[PDB]
Amino acid sequence: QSLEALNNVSPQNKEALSITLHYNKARVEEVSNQSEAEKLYSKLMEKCPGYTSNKIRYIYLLALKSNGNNYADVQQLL
Amino acid sequence: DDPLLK
Repeated sequence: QSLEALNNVSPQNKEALSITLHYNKARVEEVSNQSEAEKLYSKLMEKCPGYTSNKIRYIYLLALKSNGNNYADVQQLL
Repeated sequence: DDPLLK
């Protein structure tokens, strides 16, 4: 319902609220299915590379999948 | 520096 109502948001805050809602939906997916969570994580990272929680969660999921074989990514994020 | 991030 929040995503449906996002169409009525003022354009100034529309980008920020869309990013927030997509992050929340990606969290719900990560609870349900990690693949869609990672997809939305990539979508938001392309949309806003400056956000940290998205990158943290994406790298954390990658480390879970790669058994901590992305130490370079963690160092770069640090 | 991004007003969007702020």
